[PDB]
Formats: sequence, structure tokens, C-alpha cells
Amino acid sequence: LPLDPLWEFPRDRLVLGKPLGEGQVVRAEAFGMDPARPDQASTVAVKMLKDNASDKDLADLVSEMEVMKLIGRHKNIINLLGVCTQEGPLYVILECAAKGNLREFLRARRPGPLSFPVLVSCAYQVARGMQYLESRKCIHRDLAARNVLVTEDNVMKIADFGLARGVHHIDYYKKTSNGRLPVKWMAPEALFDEVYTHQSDVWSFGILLWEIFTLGGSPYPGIPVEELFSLLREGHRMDRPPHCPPELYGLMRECWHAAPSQRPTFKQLVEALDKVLLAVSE
Repeated sequence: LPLDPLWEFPRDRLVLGKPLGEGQVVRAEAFGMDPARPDQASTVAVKMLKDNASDKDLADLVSEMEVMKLIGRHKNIINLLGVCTQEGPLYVILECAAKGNLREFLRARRPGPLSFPVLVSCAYQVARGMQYLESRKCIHRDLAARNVLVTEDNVMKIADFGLARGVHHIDYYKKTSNGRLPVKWMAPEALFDEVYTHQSDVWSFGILLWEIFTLGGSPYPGIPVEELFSLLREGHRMDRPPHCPPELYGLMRECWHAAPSQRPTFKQLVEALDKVLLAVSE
């Protein structure tokens, strides 16, 4: 691994703490991330290879690191802070979102702590982050509330947008250990035709909107993958959730248009959601 002085950070300025999830991501304290405050601590997330990882695992982490370098900075994504590539294991140092992922954030606050304008703000922020990623020609391919993280200040940050994804060997029946069926976030053109565009991410955003306004509900409730296939071929769409205004369910159904070109763009979604925010009563 060649030395990139612009991004390299001394590994001895890291103190590794508790795993956030399993390569694997660990919470850590970094000293002097701000060069002007060399002895000041900050809390970061460190991604690293699992034990006994393959060379493909290494290639994948390197790939993500390089994507992160090129993506640039935005308020509503998880940003690259630094890397450790020399004389030791590969570390990719990322921003740490104190309150965890948006799905769990929502489920833990069911009534209540969550008001309509703050829910719309969550959606608006995700749309802003996705607008940015699109402008950098980044397709996420698994946009979901589980891959949006929440800061101490309730800022939404899109995560895992730079993952090396094996789109040509997706296990559609795959259920995660938390019980998630990721196929339920895939646009039909991606699932059926293996076509991904920014408009397939817009479909996924529609599903994410439904997650937000169900306070972390699981999509297509009670429907297993075999049935989801046939339902999608028949044009099935989720029902309007309880306590969800027609403006928001309207946006969901637009995000789920059969024709990718007839879905809103992220720019249009940002504008639509801004309008709902400005209509909030004072």
C-alpha cells in the first residue's frame, strides 16, 4: 500500500475500544485528528479486516477506502477522517454516529419523542446526502434505514455507500442475523434485470420513507421472498401506513413508479421535502 500523506494518520494516536459490529468496525479514541489540537481526543469509528480474512477481503476494504477518498465531504454522509496503511493492519477511520442506525433509533422511540417535523427532517437529510452522492456518481445499491446513522445532534449520515458489492451474486433469499431481507429494498429493474441507476436508489429511498413513517417497521409485512417476487411482477405496492399524511405516501408511491424515469430525482425529493418542512406550524 503506497503512502498517501494527505490521508495517513499515526496508528499510535488511536486507542481501540468496543466493536460496533462485525470486516469489522470498532469504536476508538483518536488524539490529534485536528492537527491544531494534537492532544485532544475525539471519538471515531475504525474499520478493519476480520481475523483470518482472505485477500479478496483485503481488496474489498482497499476499494472502499479509495472510494471514500474520492467522494469528498458532506454533512449527511459518513465521512473519511483518515487511514492507517503503513507498518501495521489496514485501518479506515470514519466518523462515528453516536446514536446508532436510523432503524433502531426509530424503533426505540415509539410512543412520544418523535414528532412529524423531525421525521420529515430525517427524510430531508437523507435525500440531501443522496443528492450529494449522486452528484459524485455514486450509486448506493442498499439504501435503507439500517444504513443511515444518527449523530448526537440527530443529523442523518448515509453509511456504507462505498462498499464493494457483489451485484452478480446476490442471495435474494438472504436473511440477516437481525432478520432483515435486503431484497425488499431493491428496485424491480435491479432485482429482475440487474440494472442499477440513481433511480434504483430512489426506489430504495421510497422504502426508507415508509420505514421512517412506520417508526422502523419492516417492509412488506408478512411476505416471504418467494411471494414478494410474484407480487412485484403483479405491481404490488405497500399500503399507506397509519398516521402518515397523503403528501408523504404520495412521495412513496412516486418513488415506486414502475418506470425509473418517472420516479422523482433526489433533487426533486429534496425540494418536495423542504416544502413540507417550511409548512410546519409555528
